[PDB]
Amino acid sequence: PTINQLVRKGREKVRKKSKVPALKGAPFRRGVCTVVRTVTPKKPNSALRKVAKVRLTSGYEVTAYIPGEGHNLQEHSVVLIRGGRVKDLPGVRYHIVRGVYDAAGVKDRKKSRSKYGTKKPKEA
Amino acid sequence: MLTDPIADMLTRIRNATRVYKESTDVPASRFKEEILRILAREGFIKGYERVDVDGKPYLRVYLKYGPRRQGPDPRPEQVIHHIRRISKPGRRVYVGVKEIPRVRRGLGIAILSTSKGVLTDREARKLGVGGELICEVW
RNA sequence: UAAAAAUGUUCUGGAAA
RNA sequence: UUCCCGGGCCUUGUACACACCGCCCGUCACGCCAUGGGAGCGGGCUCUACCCGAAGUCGCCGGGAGCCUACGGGCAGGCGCCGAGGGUAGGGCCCGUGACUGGGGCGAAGUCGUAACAAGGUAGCUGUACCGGAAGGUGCGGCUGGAUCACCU
RNA sequence: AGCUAGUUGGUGGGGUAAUGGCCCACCAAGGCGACGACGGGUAGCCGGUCUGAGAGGAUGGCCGGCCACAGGGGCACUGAGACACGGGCCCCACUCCUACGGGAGGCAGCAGUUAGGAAUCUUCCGCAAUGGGCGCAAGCCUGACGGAGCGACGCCGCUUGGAGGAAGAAGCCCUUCGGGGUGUAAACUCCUGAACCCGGGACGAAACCCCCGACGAGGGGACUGACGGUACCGGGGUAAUAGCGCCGGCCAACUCCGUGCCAGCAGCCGCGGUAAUACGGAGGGCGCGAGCGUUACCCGGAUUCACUGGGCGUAAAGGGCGUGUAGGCGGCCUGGGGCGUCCCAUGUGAAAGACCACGGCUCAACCGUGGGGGAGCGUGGGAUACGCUCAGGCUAGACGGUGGGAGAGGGUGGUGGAAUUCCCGGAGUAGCGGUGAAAUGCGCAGAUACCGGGAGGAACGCCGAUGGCGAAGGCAGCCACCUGGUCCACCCGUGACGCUGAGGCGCGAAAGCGUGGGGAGCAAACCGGAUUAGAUACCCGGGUAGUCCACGCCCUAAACGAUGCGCGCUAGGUCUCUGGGUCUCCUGGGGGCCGAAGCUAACGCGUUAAGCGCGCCGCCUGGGGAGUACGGCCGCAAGGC
Repeated sequence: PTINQLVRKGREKVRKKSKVPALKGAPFRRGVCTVVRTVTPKKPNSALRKVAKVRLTSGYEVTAYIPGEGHNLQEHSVVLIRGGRVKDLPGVRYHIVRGVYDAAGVKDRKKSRSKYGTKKPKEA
Repeated sequence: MLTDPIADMLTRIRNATRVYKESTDVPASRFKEEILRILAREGFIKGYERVDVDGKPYLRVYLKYGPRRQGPDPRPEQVIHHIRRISKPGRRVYVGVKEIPRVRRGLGIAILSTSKGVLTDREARKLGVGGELICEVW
């Protein structure tokens, strides 16, 4: 563009879109599950991913994913939602923080327990 | 109607050296002589001279090159490797003596117009003056 | 430049290398 | 040696490369998500007009009617302008909603055909126009990002 | 996208500390806006802070400056100052008392509660210090402030031990069952001694005040410590915490078992379907450590909005084309001005922060002292190359003159022949037509084929193209009139009059729309016949709109060179159209092909640039969603922008 055109119109700034609204700026957000189901993954994959549709405090109702093997959540359990989408589950854009509120930790978890809200076990 | 007499001249010089011509003509204008006079003093050209092309006043620039080379493509290297117009009429450029650029870490010359005449970066620097930044050459 | 010539459909999802 | 089957060499087109037993288009059916329209309803903000109009400052008056007086005055009082706020009516912007409805994205193995990619078996694409389950067909015009031999420059 | 009545100006008043339509009479019609008024959304601004090579981008918490507010809203009083946070009046909402007529309050002060939230502290001690108000002073008040408390929330420092100690215990893990690994690790032996224990124990505090001297200068004296019996020093003194992430690639780190597209992992590519360094455990390893990971947001990387520092022939990207408004840009010589620009001096640029040097807490973090930068902007003085401006001059750009040229450029009116169809008249008879093959269809009510005549509509064969004209769309028989563009020669005139161009205006194939006319051929739709699994197609027979004209609309396209306009510069070869020549060939304008240099991802482009430069405009910013929706403007509609 000629300088005269830049003077007249100038460059336009980016303006990035939040990959995680519904959180409304917070790191996490609380919510209540209105349905804890089991969805089938995207294409290359096959499985029964455990996901729950959560009614957020921030006035949003979205579906989040339940990490780890086996959970204890049922309709009406209160959970703490967190950034993080799951590639297979289309529409699933947030994870459930394990080990906060009604979301128990992952029983018998020995590695990276911090990520699955499970306490360091006593040495037998 | 030549929107920019100077850039034109810089380009004539450029387009010519690129085909290894011996000399090139250019419409004459005092301010232009100043530029050439500098490229002359600085060694980029062999020199200029006022000539006459079919009734009108032109300047004839004598181009300079290096020696023929070995291998494929013996074409000699240019003395005027680069010669770009800095300030254009589309957007002028002026610099304070403290903002005068250094062309090619020294092996390059910058030409500027000042109240004290058309001088090189080096001179202007040793004169405490700034001005319009005509072009840079190396 | 000018330029004729064929009735007849379709092959599940991943992965080869 | 035209044709059918398999195969050599060159060339041509290609959206194929799991390499035509390839690729791939659109409707229909099911699920999810977001979104437009929709009798309209519920809000938020905001503009106009008019009605009632607190406190208060500022103008009258202060008299058939008080209190003070440093007796030219002053205070309390009464009238008015303005005025927060309500109120009635009608606009403007925005948001949320609404039976029903349009199309859209996405979703391991659904139904129908086969439009396109190789004169893809009617060269293709294209503006428009009419038509048809659907891809699309046809009309008019346009483009080459299409066209063997010969053959003309 | 238009906004404005106290609106814009004036005159005289009111008002104020003071200017002012701040307010009020009266008069005038103005004021503002694409240089973005008005409106909507969001937001306290700055010093600074984070990031960044920088230019930038993001941000505005703590500290410092300014502004604004004190439950919501209005108002005035007192006063040097407030239209006043712990003053007042009034209305409102809500909280509480009431003897029901009126009363009381406002933590966005300190601390604490509750609600909301992912989440953010003690109803601490002291006025000892600094600072403030009042007081002659003594001194009083001070939730400012100085401190302590709680929270790994952050940064800095410290500890969980040090030296010995096996061709190397056990246990666990692998294993080519020899052995390898954890591993000097442990044990064990010496050694130091975080904590804790006893003892001593601050700096911060010297002035107000008293005394000699004048209650001045100067000298002397006394009181005063919240933190705290804390820091710190001395002596004594026990081996005294370790976790979190990760190990398919990017990215440092691999093996066994379990699992079998399950369970699960996943920042991106992707792992898992019975030999998984990718899931889960284990052994092992790597990284970091009182922390380590996760999520969220900002800068970076992202020259991925490109000023520095990008692009548009085919990748996303040249507007369908003109004409032109604002705007941007501007050939050669000379002089005045000195606005831009540049230089010197000077004022400002608070402090803190940042940087640098040196110090103080044992270091560091913190912290003090000093030092050096600095654009901007004000002022005075100066320069004049370039830009600008004024003036004079110039002819190389551009325009005009005169004489010529080519052309399907445009508009209007005429008019010519070939052919198709229908009609009339001849003549003639059994089929014609159509296809891959046929059938529908036309025909013995006389078709097809043939001759003559007529009517009517549309398009113009050969010439004819590697052609020409036009800004584009586009233009083709011939003739006449009306009219545009353009090229050459002579170099005659003017004297920079130029280039581009957001909007605006005009033009704009085909299809389509309106009124009227016209209708031969062709032909969407439509009807038949075939074909086929079907056949709303392709092939065949029919056929309406339409195709044609007038006037008015519509405004799209593969409106294409998918290549905006103008100017200068950078080998040639060859064919061709058109003009001039001292017409071997040269020179100007145009159309093609091949190719120097250069350019390009490549294909290719290459004096008809996609090369090298300058000016101006338009446009691009991953793929879908989608040229869709909503809004607006246009349109009769279809639709268009």
